[PDB]
Amino acid sequence: EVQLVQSGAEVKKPGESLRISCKGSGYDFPSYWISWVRQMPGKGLEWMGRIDPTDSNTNYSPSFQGHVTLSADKSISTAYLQWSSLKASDTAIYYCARHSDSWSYYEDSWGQGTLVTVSS
Amino acid sequence: LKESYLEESCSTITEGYLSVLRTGWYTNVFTLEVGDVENLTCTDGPSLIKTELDLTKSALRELKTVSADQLARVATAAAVTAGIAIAKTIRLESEVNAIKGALKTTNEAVSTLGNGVRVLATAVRELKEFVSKNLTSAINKNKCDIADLKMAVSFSQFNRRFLNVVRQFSDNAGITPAISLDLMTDAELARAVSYMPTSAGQIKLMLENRAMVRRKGFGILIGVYGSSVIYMVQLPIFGVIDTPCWIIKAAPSCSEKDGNYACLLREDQGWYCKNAGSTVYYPNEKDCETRGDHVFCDTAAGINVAEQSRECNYPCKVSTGRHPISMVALSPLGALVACYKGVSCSIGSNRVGIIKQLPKGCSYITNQDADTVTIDNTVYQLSKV
Amino acid sequence: DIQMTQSPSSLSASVGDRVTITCRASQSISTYLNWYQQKPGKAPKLLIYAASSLQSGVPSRFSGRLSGTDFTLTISSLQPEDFATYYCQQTYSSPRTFGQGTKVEIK
Ligand SMILES: *[C@@H]1O[C@H](CO)[C@@H](O[C@@H]2O[C@H](CO)[C@@H](O[C@@H]3O[C@H](CO[C@H]4O[C@H](CO)[C@@H](O)[C@H](O)[C@@H]4O)[C@@H](O)[C@H](O[C@H]4O[C@H](CO)[C@@H](O)[C@H](O)[C@@H]4O)[C@@H]3O)[C@H](O)[C@H]2NC(C)=O)[C@H](O)[C@H]1NC(C)=O
Ligand SMILES: *[C@@H]1O[C@H](CO)[C@@H](O)[C@H](O)[C@H]1NC(C)=O
Repeated sequence: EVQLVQSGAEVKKPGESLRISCKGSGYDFPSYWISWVRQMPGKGLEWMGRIDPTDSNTNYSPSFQGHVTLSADKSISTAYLQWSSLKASDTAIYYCARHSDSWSYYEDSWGQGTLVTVSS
Repeated sequence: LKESYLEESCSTITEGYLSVLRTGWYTNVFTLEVGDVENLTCTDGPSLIKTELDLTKSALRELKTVSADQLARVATAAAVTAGIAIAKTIRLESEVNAIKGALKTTNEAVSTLGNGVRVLATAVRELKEFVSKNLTSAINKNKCDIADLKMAVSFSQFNRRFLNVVRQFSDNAGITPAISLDLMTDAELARAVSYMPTSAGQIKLMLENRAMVRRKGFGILIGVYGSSVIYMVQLPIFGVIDTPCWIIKAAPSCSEKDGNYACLLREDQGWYCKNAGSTVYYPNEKDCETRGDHVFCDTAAGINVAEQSRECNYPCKVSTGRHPISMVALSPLGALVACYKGVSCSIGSNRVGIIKQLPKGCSYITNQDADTVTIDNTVYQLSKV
Repeated sequence: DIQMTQSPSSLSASVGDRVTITCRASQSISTYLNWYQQKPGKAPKLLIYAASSLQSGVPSRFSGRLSGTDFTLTISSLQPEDFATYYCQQTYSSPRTFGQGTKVEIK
């Protein structure tokens, strides 16, 4: 049973940088690929980034490019996400989600979800 | 990975890659058995078990119709042709019965067809065992309103693989683009990979890149025989590994002469792979992909050459066209662009908006200096390894 | 980018009533497609992958159908435990995108 948990960074002032981590446990890190996703309240989910299994593609969404530095770490089975410049619109809930085998690329075994707010 | 930006022409060369080639295929046939369910029938009004039973009974008929339509008188056509040939060989009744008899007492039999192939056969019988043992005993005088919600849940959980296989095979005219988890489970795939004739190094490499192995394969439906489903699925074979190999990414080398453009575009772009015996050349971009420090090419679309890589046919395949063209050569550890053509080209960063606006002239870059390159509001992504 | 349009935005239906949700893709994506279910204040759980299959631990009333570049989810029988929002996502290659979302209410 793969279990995903989050890290804590609740309030971050505008013009600063935010960083959270999703500590994967149970499974092994370098077998299948891992990704992030986010949801601001009152809207639908939008995709942010991903790390293809061993390609290390580390691709990002075209719109939010030049702003994120998604990176993995094989040491203690941890993945971090770091933001460059926080604005007054990026308040959302941030989910860390795994991917799966086979051909249809179905995301399963999601995370608990953490709220991140921007304020003065 | 050591990317060498060639200092005397606008076409770089690289080295340090270790190559893996698709040298063959490994056939694998299955005998997924539904179990006798046509006898059972419930007429008590709508219920829970009735819906699942009707779903299974309709899926069987749909698969029969799909197989009847199937018999017609990501990968190259060689794979599908070989699969069709092996399916035609398997289809005949004598060896169908031979396989059925072989898979009667055990669940592992390395049989052989009329020709010479490895058709290692594995049988799954969870659904048949369930239907034969528990469902028939539980149903009593055609009473489907049984308070065993646990039994209904067990039926729903058990018939899932067969329903998924039927739907997947019906939705793609009998051939699936790739091997889903339902076609072969994890342990079955591991055993099948470990049982085929390859060295321990290749076995470990496949046990690692299970994802690529499952993405390069496919499956074909053979047909319905009575109350069973028979299909075949192939696994790609990586026979030769640990060979040095290189890629040439060439771009036109145009020098402006106040109106006249003098470009230089070699036509030898691709991956060159010197295995034991000769050097092979794959022209299409889809043949090879980059897996970290390795590269995965298929030998079914290779060309043979003997002596090259001097940058100088024999004066080297090189053109001298006068009509320039603008795009981005996304090499694994860099990017080379020759966008003159009265256009705008610049450099992007992962933290800063606009830095080091790109001038023209077949520019130069050391990877990390940029992560995206823009040519007239066009987005190009650098693979950050 | 592969835009997705979802329709209808929100609908209400009684228990034991067939419900259809249609997702449309801008360009052909063959059969690479997933659906999702998200109850309020919880992480989404996978429902259907490959537009026709059925992931484990899911009741057998969630069936999907493909027709070229059009996809459809059809709940066989609505139940009181089925109040959530359903999304559809493509996985053709890098990158992936979601839909706007459809809300289902019961009477
Ligand atoms: C549960 O389900 C199973 C199958 O999953 C049923 O088993 C089959 O039952 C059918 C019943 O119709 C059997 O069919 C019978 O086969 C015979 C003719 O086919 C045989 O041909 C030669 C014989 O020379 C054999 O080599 C060959 O294998 C075939 O068995 C005949 O015995 C029957 O036809 C006669 O009776 C029927 C009456 O229904 C008349 O209409 C015909 O005109 C004729 O007089 C019949 O067709 C079949 O063989 C069984 N299969 C197996 C594998 O055993 C179970 O019966 C079913 N259980 C219940 C309770 O329904
Ligand atoms: C099926 O019957 C066997 C034999 O009694 C029993 O051990 C098993 O628990 C049953 N399975 C289910 C799913 O009810």
